[PDB]
Amino acid sequence: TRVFKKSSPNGKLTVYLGKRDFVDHLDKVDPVDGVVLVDPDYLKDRKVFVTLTVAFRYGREDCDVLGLSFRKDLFIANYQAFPPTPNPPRPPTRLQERLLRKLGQHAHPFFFTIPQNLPSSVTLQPGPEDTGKALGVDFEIRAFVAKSLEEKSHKRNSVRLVIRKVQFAPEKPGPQPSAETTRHFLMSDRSLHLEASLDKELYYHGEPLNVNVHVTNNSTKTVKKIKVSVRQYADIVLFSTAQYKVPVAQVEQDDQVSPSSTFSKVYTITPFLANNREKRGLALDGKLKHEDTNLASSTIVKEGANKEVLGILVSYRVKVKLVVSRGGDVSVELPFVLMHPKPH
Amino acid sequence: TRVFKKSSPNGKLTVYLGKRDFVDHLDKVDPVDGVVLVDPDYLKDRKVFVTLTVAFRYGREDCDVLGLSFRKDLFIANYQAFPPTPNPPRPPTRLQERLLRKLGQHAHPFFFTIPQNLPSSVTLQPGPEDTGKALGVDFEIRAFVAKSLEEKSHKRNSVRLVIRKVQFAPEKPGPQPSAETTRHFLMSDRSLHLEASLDKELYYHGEPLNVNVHVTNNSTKTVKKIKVSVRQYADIVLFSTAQYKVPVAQVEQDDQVSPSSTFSKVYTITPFLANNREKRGLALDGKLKHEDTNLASSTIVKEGANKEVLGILVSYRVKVKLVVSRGGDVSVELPFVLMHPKPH
Amino acid sequence: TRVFKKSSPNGKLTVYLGKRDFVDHLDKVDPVDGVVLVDPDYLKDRKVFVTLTVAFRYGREDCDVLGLSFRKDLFIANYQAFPPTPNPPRPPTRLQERLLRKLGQHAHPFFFTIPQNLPSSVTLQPGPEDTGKALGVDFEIRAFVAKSLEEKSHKRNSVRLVIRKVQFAPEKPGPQPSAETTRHFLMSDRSLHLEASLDKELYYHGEPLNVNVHVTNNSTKTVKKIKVSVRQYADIVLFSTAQYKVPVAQVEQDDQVSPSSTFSKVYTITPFLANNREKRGLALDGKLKHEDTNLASSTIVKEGANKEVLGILVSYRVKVKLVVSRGGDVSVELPFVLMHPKPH
Amino acid sequence: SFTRSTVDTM
Amino acid sequence: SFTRSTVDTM
Amino acid sequence: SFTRSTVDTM
Repeated sequence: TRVFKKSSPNGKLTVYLGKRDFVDHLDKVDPVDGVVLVDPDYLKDRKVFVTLTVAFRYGREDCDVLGLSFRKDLFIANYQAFPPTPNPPRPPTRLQERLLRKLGQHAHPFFFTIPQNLPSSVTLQPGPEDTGKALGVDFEIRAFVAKSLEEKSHKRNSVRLVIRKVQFAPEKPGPQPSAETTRHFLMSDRSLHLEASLDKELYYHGEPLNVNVHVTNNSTKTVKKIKVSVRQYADIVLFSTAQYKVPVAQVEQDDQVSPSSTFSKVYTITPFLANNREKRGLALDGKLKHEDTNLASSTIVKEGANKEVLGILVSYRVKVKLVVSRGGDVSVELPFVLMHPKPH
Repeated sequence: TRVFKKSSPNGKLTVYLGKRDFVDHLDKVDPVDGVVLVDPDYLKDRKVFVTLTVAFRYGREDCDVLGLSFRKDLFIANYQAFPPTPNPPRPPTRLQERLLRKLGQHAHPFFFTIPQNLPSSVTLQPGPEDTGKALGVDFEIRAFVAKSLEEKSHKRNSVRLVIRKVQFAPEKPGPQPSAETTRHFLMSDRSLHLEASLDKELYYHGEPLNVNVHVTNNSTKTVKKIKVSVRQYADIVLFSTAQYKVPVAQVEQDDQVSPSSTFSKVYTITPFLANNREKRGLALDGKLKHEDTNLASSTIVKEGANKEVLGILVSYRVKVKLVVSRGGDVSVELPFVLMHPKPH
Repeated sequence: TRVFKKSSPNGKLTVYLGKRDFVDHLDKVDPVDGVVLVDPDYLKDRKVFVTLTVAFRYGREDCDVLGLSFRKDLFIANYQAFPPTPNPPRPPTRLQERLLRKLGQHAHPFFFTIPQNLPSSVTLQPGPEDTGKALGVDFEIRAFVAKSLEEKSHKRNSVRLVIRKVQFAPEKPGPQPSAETTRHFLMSDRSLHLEASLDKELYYHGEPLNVNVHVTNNSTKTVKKIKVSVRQYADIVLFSTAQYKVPVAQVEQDDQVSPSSTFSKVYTITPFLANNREKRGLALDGKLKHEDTNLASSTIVKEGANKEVLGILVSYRVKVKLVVSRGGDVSVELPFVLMHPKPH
Repeated sequence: SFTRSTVDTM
Repeated sequence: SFTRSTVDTM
Repeated sequence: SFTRSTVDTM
């Protein structure tokens, strides 16, 4: 029943939004619908428009003394709020009708559709060495009044508000993730067998990862140490292909694997943000203004492979490293997903 | 009067230019006209062409041991100097006719038109930490002789000269610039009224800015200090939107504004280059080779809003900051222009 | 002779290549031909494709913890290995027929053509301050099996191998390279004559450069010192024009040239990589994995001037500097080529 | 300033 | 792994 | 070298 609203600094132009967050069901997205409230006597000759834009923004917005974002406009949409447009698309919405009931004549609804080929709201962790905020893709709604679309923007006229787009976990479990690797010697037939498995393929933040690793060291070398870690992969694509990978959680056990022996164990690794408050380049979930959040939720690609290289893509993997004596170190990897469940 | 000229290092190819600077009247620009002087017996099989180009150049040209400019060619034009071309466009000019009288048969005139959607000649201030010159948009005329347009350039054949394009102040004054801002408390009805005004909207370099500020502090907090400054904004657009803003002049007064009191005063602020000889990122007017100049003149956009994002755009603003006790600091902003008047 | 081969990590998919290096004769290039060996029972529903790609790669590939290459795909080609394609282009090759004889039914040949407008395999020298490998253009052959071209790549399925493309010296000598420069005084008719010449225009690595320099100092100033050096020019063009020039060899002689005297001498300068193991930005010939090589061979452009700006272009020049007293220093430049001869 | 909720009525 | 040469036959 | 002015005549 409650309804958010934002107003112009002059107090004359006000916009109402019923929701702050939107979700996608891998086939459709919740439409962005709202109503702008304004008395036409203030303008009496201008026209009101509301614009949807998504940009690759860097830095902060509080008049920092530094070169600001490389403002790449990934996608921009415009709608004519005033003068009134025809009925589509397609009808007015229920909440817009209720708000028009609440206000009356000066209520003007608008409709928008979000294309399916858009990235998710993510924000990179700013570094203490740097200043202000950091780079990150964000959504933004902008409403303004002017006689022309190309008229100069005014602080008193234009109003800026920030919205978010997030995904939620599907209810269908996937195949069981497992991996194996057998490495022999240079000449002798003796080999080194290792197998890694996980309880599930989809987990939840704060839930420990019970990795099941089995080592069949039917060889002559002795494994000195064992290292288990999870790696975060962040694909950066604006006009070139890039990927910045940073370790997030590492666990080491002082276990010796004797030659011609089989050793299997289950280890616990937990990703958390407390220990990485200073690590630059970390990817985090989209924030409102500056509020803290958890780690960046693993966004899942749609069924269509297409391109979808229009922003930041994130994925997680787990690697286990065996410290074999006199070289011969062998490591195995396993991809997995980790992102929020569906609320009610 | 006098006529400038430049010659090839071999001394055989010489070009004559009647002007070194050109101006735009917001609707038309002075055409670039000149005559190339050369005896055809030297070439006897090649062809002579003269080219106009504008580039986003960085660094210096004296064989510095470093990666040179990111040579982006904003716009390039070519004309066939030899063999002779038809009469257009449209007739020969008066000065070209006089020079043809002076020289005779071996005088070949050329004509050029500068499109209206071009930036102004500006140059960023080089930093002492860096080496050589700095980035900056520049104009350049290039004349060379070759059998083909794509033939390899030769130092002896090609000749390079630098020209400048500058604007001048219109004689029509604009609206009076003024600003106001009223901020209340969180709960109490008491507010803070401040108003800023300037004598004019267009000034001249070296002329003091008599900012008129009035403060109506009918509140309970006490304003500790007052800060008045002018900010320089430089828009950098090559393929992404950027803006590097650096303060240029700051003045502070140790004045206390008592609660429930009205205080108005006029303060003097003067922008000058003497105190900022080391500040990197400062924008300066286009130089010939290395000569010093004043601050970058504020270039005014044409009546058409179009795009004009093909280089560097500069503007100036003034901000006054009030240091309010226990937070609640409020600052006011105001834009203004500052660039050279029209000579005779 | 022998035939190279590479196999998938699973050991089921194997590809055979008869050559590792290819050459261009300024009019045609040796076609890339090979045969893929695989039993269809392993896949039984998928399709096999082999792809040729050239990329501007930076850094290393051994899972380094840093942002990897700016993966710009200069040119990509794809061929349908399985299901079998028609006969072209145009017939099967001789070596492919021999390998099909050797293996039998499960041998599937493929054909490729390299366009003439491609750069040469070069690699920049990594810096000790940096980590891993450095930037460089490389060739790569990729074979994989999938139901669709856009299917997700698999480590077990896809196989990656590296090939090289190099040029060889033409047998036709060019014009004799020579240079001269005469500089007079500001007012007096006395001048300074200097002439530089080389034995040939094309040399071989490790062969000394016998530069012949003659100085006619019929002037009043005294030349303090003489400096002779060779400069390496590396053109970097991806979307902007760039050129990173670094000196490679320098020789200085403490010789004084008296006024009104003529002095001619021949000096020896030798470019070598031993003394520049730490100089960052040096260009080197394409390596296989990490093996050392000589300096970057000077690649010669084809007869057609076209554009060819799709990578790294390299050239060499020689400069001799005269240290003239009380200023007036004059230097001469001369271009030359230096790259490997044709083997047998 | 900031954002705020408000009444819906009916 | 690495590369390797092999037979040719005939 | 550098630039220079010259004669115009007539």
